[PDB]
Amino acid sequence: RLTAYERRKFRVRNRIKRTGRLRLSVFRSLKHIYAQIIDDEKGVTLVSASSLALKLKGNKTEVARQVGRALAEKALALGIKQVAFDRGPYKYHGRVKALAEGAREGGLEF
Amino acid sequence: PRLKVKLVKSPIGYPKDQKAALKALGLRRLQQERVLEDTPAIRGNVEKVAHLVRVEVVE
Amino acid sequence: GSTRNGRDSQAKRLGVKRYEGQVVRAGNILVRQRGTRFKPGKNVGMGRDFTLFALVDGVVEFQDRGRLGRYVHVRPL
Amino acid sequence: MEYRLKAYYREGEKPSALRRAGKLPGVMYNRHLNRKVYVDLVEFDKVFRQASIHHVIVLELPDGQSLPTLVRQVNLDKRRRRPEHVDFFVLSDEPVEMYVPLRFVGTPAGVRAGGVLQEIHRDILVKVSPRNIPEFIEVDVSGLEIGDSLHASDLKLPPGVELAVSPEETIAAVVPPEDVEKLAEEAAAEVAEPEVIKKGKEE
Amino acid sequence: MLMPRRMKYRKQQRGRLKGATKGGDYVAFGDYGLVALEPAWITAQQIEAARVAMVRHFRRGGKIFIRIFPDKPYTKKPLEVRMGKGKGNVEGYVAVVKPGRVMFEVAGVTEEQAMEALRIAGHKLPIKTKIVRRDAYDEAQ
RNA sequence: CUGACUGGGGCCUGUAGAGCACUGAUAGGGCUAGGGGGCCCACCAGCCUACCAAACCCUGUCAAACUCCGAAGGGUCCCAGGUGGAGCCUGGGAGUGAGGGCGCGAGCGAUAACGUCCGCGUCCGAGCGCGGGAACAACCGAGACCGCCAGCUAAGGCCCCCAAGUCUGGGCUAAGUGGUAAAGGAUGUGGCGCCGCGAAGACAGCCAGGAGGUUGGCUUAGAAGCAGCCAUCCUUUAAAGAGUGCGUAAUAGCUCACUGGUCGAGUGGCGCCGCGCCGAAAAUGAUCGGGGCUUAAGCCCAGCGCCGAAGCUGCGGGUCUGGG
RNA sequence: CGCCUCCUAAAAGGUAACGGAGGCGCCCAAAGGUCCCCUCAGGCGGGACGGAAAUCCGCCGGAGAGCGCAAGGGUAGAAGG
RNA sequence: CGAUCAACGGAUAAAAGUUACCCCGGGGAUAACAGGCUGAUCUCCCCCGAGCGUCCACAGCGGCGGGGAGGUUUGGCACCUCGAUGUCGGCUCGUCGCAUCCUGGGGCUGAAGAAGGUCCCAAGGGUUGGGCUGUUCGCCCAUUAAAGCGGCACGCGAGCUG
RNA sequence: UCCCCCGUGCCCAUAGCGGCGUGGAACCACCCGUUCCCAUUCCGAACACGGAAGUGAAACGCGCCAGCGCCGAUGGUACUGGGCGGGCGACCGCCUGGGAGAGUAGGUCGGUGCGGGGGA
Ligand SMILES: [Mg+2]
Ligand SMILES: [Mg+2]
Ligand SMILES: [Mg+2]
Ligand SMILES: [Mg+2]
Ligand SMILES: [Mg+2]
Ligand SMILES: [Mg+2]
Ligand SMILES: [Mg+2]
Ligand SMILES: [Mg+2]
Ligand SMILES: [Mg+2]
Ligand SMILES: [Mg+2]
Ligand SMILES: [Mg+2]
Ligand SMILES: [Mg+2]
Ligand SMILES: [Mg+2]
Ligand SMILES: [Mg+2]
Ligand SMILES: [Mg+2]
Ligand SMILES: [Mg+2]
Ligand SMILES: [Mg+2]
Ligand SMILES: [Mg+2]
Ligand SMILES: [Mg+2]
Ligand SMILES: [Mg+2]
Ligand SMILES: [Mg+2]
Ligand SMILES: [Mg+2]
Ligand SMILES: [Mg+2]
Ligand SMILES: [Mg+2]
Ligand SMILES: [Mg+2]
Ligand SMILES: [Mg+2]
Ligand SMILES: [Mg+2]
Ligand SMILES: [Mg+2]
Ligand SMILES: [Mg+2]
Ligand SMILES: [Mg+2]
Ligand SMILES: [Mg+2]
Ligand SMILES: [Mg+2]
Ligand SMILES: [Mg+2]
Ligand SMILES: [Mg+2]
Ligand SMILES: [Mg+2]
Ligand SMILES: [Mg+2]
Ligand SMILES: [Mg+2]
Ligand SMILES: [Mg+2]
Ligand SMILES: [Mg+2]
Ligand SMILES: [Mg+2]
Ligand SMILES: [Mg+2]
Ligand SMILES: [Mg+2]
Ligand SMILES: [Mg+2]
Ligand SMILES: [Mg+2]
Ligand SMILES: [Mg+2]
Ligand SMILES: [Mg+2]
Ligand SMILES: [Mg+2]
Ligand SMILES: [Mg+2]
Ligand SMILES: [Mg+2]
Ligand SMILES: [Mg+2]
Ligand SMILES: [Mg+2]
Ligand SMILES: [Mg+2]
Ligand SMILES: [Mg+2]
Ligand SMILES: [Mg+2]
Ligand SMILES: [Mg+2]
Ligand SMILES: [Mg+2]
Ligand SMILES: [Mg+2]
Ligand SMILES: [Mg+2]
Ligand SMILES: [Mg+2]
Ligand SMILES: [Mg+2]
Ligand SMILES: [Mg+2]
Ligand SMILES: [Mg+2]
Ligand SMILES: [Mg+2]
Ligand SMILES: [Mg+2]
Ligand SMILES: [Mg+2]
Ligand SMILES: [Mg+2]
Ligand SMILES: [Mg+2]
Ligand SMILES: [Mg+2]
Ligand SMILES: [Mg+2]
Ligand SMILES: [Mg+2]
Ligand SMILES: [Mg+2]
Ligand SMILES: [Mg+2]
Ligand SMILES: [Mg+2]
Ligand SMILES: [Mg+2]
Ligand SMILES: [Mg+2]
Ligand SMILES: [Mg+2]
Ligand SMILES: [Mg+2]
Ligand SMILES: [Mg+2]
Ligand SMILES: [Mg+2]
Ligand SMILES: [Mg+2]
Ligand SMILES: [Mg+2]
Ligand SMILES: [Mg+2]
Ligand SMILES: [Mg+2]
Ligand SMILES: [Mg+2]
Ligand SMILES: [Mg+2]
Ligand SMILES: [Mg+2]
Ligand SMILES: [Mg+2]
Ligand SMILES: [Mg+2]
Ligand SMILES: [Mg+2]
Ligand SMILES: [Mg+2]
Ligand SMILES: [Mg+2]
Ligand SMILES: [Mg+2]
Ligand SMILES: [Mg+2]
Ligand SMILES: [Mg+2]
Ligand SMILES: [Mg+2]
Ligand SMILES: [Mg+2]
Ligand SMILES: [Mg+2]
Ligand SMILES: [Mg+2]
Ligand SMILES: [Mg+2]
Ligand SMILES: [Mg+2]
Ligand SMILES: [Mg+2]
Ligand SMILES: [Mg+2]
Ligand SMILES: [Mg+2]
Ligand SMILES: [Mg+2]
Ligand SMILES: [Mg+2]
Ligand SMILES: [Mg+2]
Ligand SMILES: [Mg+2]
Ligand SMILES: [Mg+2]
Ligand SMILES: [Mg+2]
Ligand SMILES: [Mg+2]
Ligand SMILES: [Mg+2]
Ligand SMILES: [Mg+2]
Ligand SMILES: [Mg+2]
Ligand SMILES: [Mg+2]
Ligand SMILES: [Mg+2]
Ligand SMILES: [Mg+2]
Ligand SMILES: [Mg+2]
Ligand SMILES: [Mg+2]
Ligand SMILES: [Mg+2]
Ligand SMILES: [Mg+2]
Ligand SMILES: [Mg+2]
Ligand SMILES: [Mg+2]
Ligand SMILES: [Mg+2]
Ligand SMILES: [Mg+2]
Ligand SMILES: [Mg+2]
Ligand SMILES: [Mg+2]
Ligand SMILES: [Mg+2]
Ligand SMILES: [Mg+2]
Ligand SMILES: [Mg+2]
Ligand SMILES: [Mg+2]
Ligand SMILES: [Mg+2]
Ligand SMILES: [Mg+2]
Ligand SMILES: [Mg+2]
Ligand SMILES: [Mg+2]
Ligand SMILES: [Mg+2]
Ligand SMILES: [Mg+2]
Ligand SMILES: [Mg+2]
Ligand SMILES: [Mg+2]
Ligand SMILES: [Mg+2]
Ligand SMILES: [Mg+2]
Ligand SMILES: [Mg+2]
Ligand SMILES: [Mg+2]
Ligand SMILES: [Mg+2]
Ligand SMILES: [Mg+2]
Ligand SMILES: [Mg+2]
Ligand SMILES: [Mg+2]
Ligand SMILES: [Mg+2]
Ligand SMILES: [Mg+2]
Ligand SMILES: [Mg+2]
Ligand SMILES: [Mg+2]
Ligand SMILES: [Mg+2]
Ligand SMILES: [Mg+2]
Ligand SMILES: [Mg+2]
Ligand SMILES: [Mg+2]
Ligand SMILES: [Mg+2]
Ligand SMILES: [Mg+2]
Ligand SMILES: [Mg+2]
Ligand SMILES: [Mg+2]
Ligand SMILES: [Mg+2]
Ligand SMILES: [Mg+2]
Ligand SMILES: [Mg+2]
Ligand SMILES: [Mg+2]
Ligand SMILES: [Mg+2]
Ligand SMILES: [Mg+2]
Ligand SMILES: [Mg+2]
Ligand SMILES: [Mg+2]
Ligand SMILES: [Mg+2]
Ligand SMILES: [Mg+2]
Ligand SMILES: [Mg+2]
Ligand SMILES: [Mg+2]
Ligand SMILES: [Mg+2]
Ligand SMILES: [Mg+2]
Ligand SMILES: [Mg+2]
Ligand SMILES: [Mg+2]
Ligand SMILES: [Mg+2]
Ligand SMILES: [Mg+2]
Ligand SMILES: [Mg+2]
Ligand SMILES: [Mg+2]
Ligand SMILES: [Mg+2]
Ligand SMILES: [Mg+2]
Ligand SMILES: [Mg+2]
Ligand SMILES: [Mg+2]
Ligand SMILES: [Mg+2]
Ligand SMILES: [Mg+2]
Ligand SMILES: [Mg+2]
Ligand SMILES: [Mg+2]
Ligand SMILES: [Mg+2]
Ligand SMILES: [Mg+2]
Ligand SMILES: [Mg+2]
Ligand SMILES: [Mg+2]
Ligand SMILES: [Mg+2]
Ligand SMILES: [Mg+2]
Ligand SMILES: [Mg+2]
Ligand SMILES: [Mg+2]
Ligand SMILES: [Mg+2]
Ligand SMILES: [Mg+2]
Ligand SMILES: [Mg+2]
Ligand SMILES: [Mg+2]
Ligand SMILES: [Mg+2]
Repeated sequence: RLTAYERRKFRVRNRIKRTGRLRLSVFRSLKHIYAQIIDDEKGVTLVSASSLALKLKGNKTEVARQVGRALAEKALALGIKQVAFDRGPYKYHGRVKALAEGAREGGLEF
Repeated sequence: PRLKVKLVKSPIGYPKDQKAALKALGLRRLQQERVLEDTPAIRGNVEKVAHLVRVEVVE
Repeated sequence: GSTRNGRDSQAKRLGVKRYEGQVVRAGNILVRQRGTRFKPGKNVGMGRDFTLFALVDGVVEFQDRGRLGRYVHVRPL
Repeated sequence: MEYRLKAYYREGEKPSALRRAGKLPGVMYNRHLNRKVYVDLVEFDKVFRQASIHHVIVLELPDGQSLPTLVRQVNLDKRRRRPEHVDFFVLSDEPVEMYVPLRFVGTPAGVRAGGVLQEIHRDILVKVSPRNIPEFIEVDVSGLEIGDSLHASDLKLPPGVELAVSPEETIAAVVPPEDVEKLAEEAAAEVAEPEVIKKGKEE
Repeated sequence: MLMPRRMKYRKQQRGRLKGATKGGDYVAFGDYGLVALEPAWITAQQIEAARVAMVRHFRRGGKIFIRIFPDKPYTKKPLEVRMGKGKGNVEGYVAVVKPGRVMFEVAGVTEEQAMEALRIAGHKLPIKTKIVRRDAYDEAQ
């Protein structure tokens, strides 16, 4: 018996894989926000970034934009440029939208 | 080892693939013996037409 | 005496068109089906009537993923 | 009481060959062992009719052992109605599930009015220790009328033996007999031609 | 007499009668049984004849178990017509019975009472039959 | 060299079989809405149901258009064997587009037709050429280039017709069964087993006893064991049913069942297997092809030998293809 | 008498009969494209008019609902709202 | 864009009947007759033993069901015959089967006698005349030991009738 | 390289239903508010934002139990490719290779990849 959270999750994630891109999946908890870029062909994570690993400050929204500029920064160093955004169960808005835009300024392509 | 295969019973009346099997062994006439190497592909055909043939293992 | 029956339809010649380990070109039809008996996997498109066909030159592979259904793939050569 | 039966170990000998030579193919198993056996069909039958799946049969193996087993499964030849294969389940100190007879003591009041005691279960499934095998379990059916019935719930159990089915299960019943007086209605009871379950704009 | 109260389809293809019974091959309810020795379509008319005969011996007493049921619809073309113009009409119902099935079982009766009704029953049937009583083999299935 | 066929390997499938989880069917039981019925009520609830019966559970089953399962096989692709009146490509010339029998898998029909319609195969067609099957396109054997007064076999045969055994060893059958049929019926005969009852003396025969409650009932017009069923209970017993048959208008009578005397060893009922008996009537004259056959010249088991074709071999020849 | 679905059909494809059963000769300006969100039938319990069945609350419920129309296939990790 | 060109690969833009007044080319590729195969239907005989018969299952009977034989009915199929296999009934002449109508021999009987019933054996011989109708069949009259039932291309038209 | 947790996959119920127990430092969750972004065919329930007083009550994670569900041999059988017999048939046998389904024994209260965070 699935839940709206679970179904919505598959619902967007399934459409992302099919386009074959590297996925910039984003996790957003009550305090923190994590993001890892995954190659689903190997079941393997290639680069990560999280607020909790960066020990970042207060405002969740700016925190997101900063973990975003971070993820890109480590990313372009591995040649990763093209990638696709996994908004998971999270509406593209607020904290998640902010991380996305951070990744963009960083130069990651999407 | 080789296989000495003898056609002792006529293929007239048997399905065509059995008749074809005799042809892969190069058997055309009754009482005719042919000596063939014992590999699986040769033996599969031999075992297909075993009801038409008398086999002996030699050399 | 008469029949209120009598009719039937033209057969549709459905089923798998290319089996696993067979080399196909981009465009080749792989499976003809009513509904998703098989699902498109890597390098496999699906047409408006469920027809699975190859997106790239290569080699067919099937995969039975349980409750996730059966999938057809093409592996680049 | 207790039954014994010589068994023998079999290898590649064909079941076909064995049964024609008068013997009965079988298998021996439990958690630790699994062995192909054969027994004499004529000797086995003599035992089994008394034994059934109720009483422990012990198998004098020619290698010198003597094993304590229950006959767990029997395969019959459906055309000829002759046993063709036996499963011997070798007991051990651990409890085991099994079938234990029911002896419906008493003659039911339903029977004395013309009725028939429909013995649904002539045994009952039960978890119990090998050391605790009852000869049966008694049942008071003398109180039964047409159509009154006893259950697995109404089963009064011997010491150390726990019931292995749902007590909801019915076990015996007393039902009305056949009567030639019912013929008058039964031949004069009207039967209708059969109704087709539909296809199309009918379903 | 016996016939399905309703069915998904009106007419059924004829099929085959190869092999021994799939099941129904062991005593299950009564004390004695009547088992089929050869294959056949036993009609409802025979089953009822056989049944009635058995209750007729018992008079008052016993219980009769019918383990076969006529669900196969039997077709016949109307007299004197030629081949074609569709499938015949359903005219009766049959029980498809293979060698080794119990068709009838009896209960609550002396052994001679049972041997005899099962015998008389047996004459009413289009096949050879064997009478059997419940054994531990039956018990063990 | 890519072919039919064959080996390995992958992928595809929903049949045979089976199963009841879905769609339906389905016998009995349990439990239990709904009604019907019988009590008590009109103050509206209640109680009983050997009544019909939903859903559920149990036991047990059925299905082309049901499937939780699910083969053997089959299709296809890769690598390999496969040099064949194999295969592929381009062109010229056709004929055929009435099939038929048989085997297996189905539908139709009536688990009818030398019936009909499909599938896989086969033969005839075109092998009505040859051997066997009495005779006979398609059952068995076998693919006829020609010649030989040579040899080996195939099916089938080896008493005479009629080529080769009146061949060898073990059994069965007495019906000319063999040499055309079924439900069913039977002290046919042989062979296995299963229970009783018996030298605490059986069975057969020769001998008695077979009784009391009791002409016993829910019972009617007779119902006394012997016209329905819902009775089988005691007693003297050595034994003997409130009765296995004949008898009756009901009885009674004879008798079994059951005990005692006589002799002195077996006796009685189930069942299964082999081979036979009945069931068995149709039209020109009979007949297994004929004669004729009985420890077979019949049937089952196991052998040795021979006979047997245009199959195979030997000798010679022809023609085409291929290699010298 | 053309077309679609199922069975016959012998687990590739194909396969006949005056064999067994049903449907089509339309429809939709959204019942189309896409983005976003949402999950059914049914059962039990609870609720004014309110019923077997309207709408409301809770718990159980993998799909037995739905997908215009026949049937099959498909399908809620949506093709359904 | 104009097709129930729906006989749906759609002969014309445009089309229904009848022939016992008939014809030709073909077919036993296909009906009608007879035969053949089949035997549902038909006739006959069995198995079972509910029940009837005052009593008594079986003198005579046989519920519900089951097994066959025959090849006289009504049919199925389409195998020889369509460069012809003449077709109902009658007459004539028969010959055969036996599931026997009579005559002969029997068993059982609910066989007193006489006379019947029922089954078994038996195909040697016999089995009438007339009214009606095209009739076969059937009904009727008068008799009789009896007034049998079937096969032979529903025997028999190079034998007759029509 | 080991333990716990947060992510995200693979295997596709040996992973599930139920019952009992356990975890809040950390992570996660509920939670505290509805100013702001954003939101309710009504509702800050959802989605969303700003937060950190409390609580592991719900959820989740981790363990335990075989009542249900799920998986499930060995043996034997059905059936069968190919090869042979038998019956008037319905149908029935033998040889060789293949071999279910049911049921029985029994197994199961998940295993594993990658990246993070913490601890030894
Ligand atoms: Mg992986
Ligand atoms: Mg041959
Ligand atoms: Mg041949
Ligand atoms: Mg073959
Ligand atoms: Mg030759
Ligand atoms: Mg040849
Ligand atoms: Mg009509
Ligand atoms: Mg019609
Ligand atoms: Mg049709
Ligand atoms: Mg078709
Ligand atoms: Mg077609
Ligand atoms: Mg079709
Ligand atoms: Mg396919
Ligand atoms: Mg598309
Ligand atoms: Mg589409
Ligand atoms: Mg694979
Ligand atoms: Mg792949
Ligand atoms: Mg409709
Ligand atoms: Mg049929
Ligand atoms: Mg019938
Ligand atoms: Mg029929
Ligand atoms: Mg009508
Ligand atoms: Mg028809
Ligand atoms: Mg019909
Ligand atoms: Mg009928
Ligand atoms: Mg059966
Ligand atoms: Mg009978
Ligand atoms: Mg069972
Ligand atoms: Mg090659
Ligand atoms: Mg090739
Ligand atoms: Mg090839
Ligand atoms: Mg191959
Ligand atoms: Mg089947
Ligand atoms: Mg079902
Ligand atoms: Mg079950
Ligand atoms: Mg079936
Ligand atoms: Mg089917
Ligand atoms: Mg099926
Ligand atoms: Mg396979
Ligand atoms: Mg096929
Ligand atoms: Mg193959
Ligand atoms: Mg293959
Ligand atoms: Mg090659
Ligand atoms: Mg050629
Ligand atoms: Mg050629
Ligand atoms: Mg060449
Ligand atoms: Mg030319
Ligand atoms: Mg042409
Ligand atoms: Mg032609
Ligand atoms: Mg034709
Ligand atoms: Mg044609
Ligand atoms: Mg044809
Ligand atoms: Mg052909
Ligand atoms: Mg012929
Ligand atoms: Mg055969
Ligand atoms: Mg056939
Ligand atoms: Mg068919
Ligand atoms: Mg018949
Ligand atoms: Mg034909
Ligand atoms: Mg035929
Ligand atoms: Mg046929
Ligand atoms: Mg053919
Ligand atoms: Mg020709
Ligand atoms: Mg020939
Ligand atoms: Mg030829
Ligand atoms: Mg000759
Ligand atoms: Mg010949
Ligand atoms: Mg000849
Ligand atoms: Mg010939
Ligand atoms: Mg030649
Ligand atoms: Mg010379
Ligand atoms: Mg010789
Ligand atoms: Mg020979
Ligand atoms: Mg001879
Ligand atoms: Mg001679
Ligand atoms: Mg001799
Ligand atoms: Mg005689
Ligand atoms: Mg003779
Ligand atoms: Mg004779
Ligand atoms: Mg007999
Ligand atoms: Mg006898
Ligand atoms: Mg005998
Ligand atoms: Mg007296
Ligand atoms: Mg006779
Ligand atoms: Mg001898
Ligand atoms: Mg010769
Ligand atoms: Mg030659
Ligand atoms: Mg030469
Ligand atoms: Mg059209
Ligand atoms: Mg098909
Ligand atoms: Mg199919
Ligand atoms: Mg197919
Ligand atoms: Mg194709
Ligand atoms: Mg229509
Ligand atoms: Mg809209
Ligand atoms: Mg839509
Ligand atoms: Mg929209
Ligand atoms: Mg609801
Ligand atoms: Mg409610
Ligand atoms: Mg209300
Ligand atoms: Mg309501
Ligand atoms: Mg649905
Ligand atoms: Mg126009
Ligand atoms: Mg129309
Ligand atoms: Mg036309
Ligand atoms: Mg027209
Ligand atoms: Mg067309
Ligand atoms: Mg025109
Ligand atoms: Mg015009
Ligand atoms: Mg016109
Ligand atoms: Mg005209
Ligand atoms: Mg004319
Ligand atoms: Mg005129
Ligand atoms: Mg005129
Ligand atoms: Mg005139
Ligand atoms: Mg004129
Ligand atoms: Mg004129
Ligand atoms: Mg003229
Ligand atoms: Mg003319
Ligand atoms: Mg003709
Ligand atoms: Mg024609
Ligand atoms: Mg004609
Ligand atoms: Mg005719
Ligand atoms: Mg003729
Ligand atoms: Mg007949
Ligand atoms: Mg006949
Ligand atoms: Mg008879
Ligand atoms: Mg009698
Ligand atoms: Mg009477
Ligand atoms: Mg009498
Ligand atoms: Mg009476
Ligand atoms: Mg009689
Ligand atoms: Mg009658
Ligand atoms: Mg009959
Ligand atoms: Mg008859
Ligand atoms: Mg005739
Ligand atoms: Mg005739
Ligand atoms: Mg006719
Ligand atoms: Mg005729
Ligand atoms: Mg004809
Ligand atoms: Mg004709
Ligand atoms: Mg024809
Ligand atoms: Mg003609
Ligand atoms: Mg002429
Ligand atoms: Mg002429
Ligand atoms: Mg002429
Ligand atoms: Mg002439
Ligand atoms: Mg006579
Ligand atoms: Mg006389
Ligand atoms: Mg007299
Ligand atoms: Mg008198
Ligand atoms: Mg007399
Ligand atoms: Mg007599
Ligand atoms: Mg005479
Ligand atoms: Mg004479
Ligand atoms: Mg005469
Ligand atoms: Mg006159
Ligand atoms: Mg006259
Ligand atoms: Mg007249
Ligand atoms: Mg006149
Ligand atoms: Mg008349
Ligand atoms: Mg007289
Ligand atoms: Mg007269
Ligand atoms: Mg005459
Ligand atoms: Mg005549
Ligand atoms: Mg004539
Ligand atoms: Mg004439
Ligand atoms: Mg004339
Ligand atoms: Mg004339
Ligand atoms: Mg003439
Ligand atoms: Mg003439
Ligand atoms: Mg004349
Ligand atoms: Mg005239
Ligand atoms: Mg996790
Ligand atoms: Mg994981
Ligand atoms: Mg749990
Ligand atoms: Mg706690
Ligand atoms: Mg917990
Ligand atoms: Mg905390
Ligand atoms: Mg704390
Ligand atoms: Mg706070
Ligand atoms: Mg505000
Ligand atoms: Mg603010
Ligand atoms: Mg809130
Ligand atoms: Mg908690
Ligand atoms: Mg969550
Ligand atoms: Mg455990
Ligand atoms: Mg499974
Ligand atoms: Mg299993
Ligand atoms: Mg196995
Ligand atoms: Mg075979
Ligand atoms: Mg078999
Ligand atoms: Mg085998
Ligand atoms: Mg094997
Ligand atoms: Mg299977
Ligand atoms: Mg299994
Ligand atoms: Mg578990
Ligand atoms: Mg890890
Ligand atoms: Mg770590």
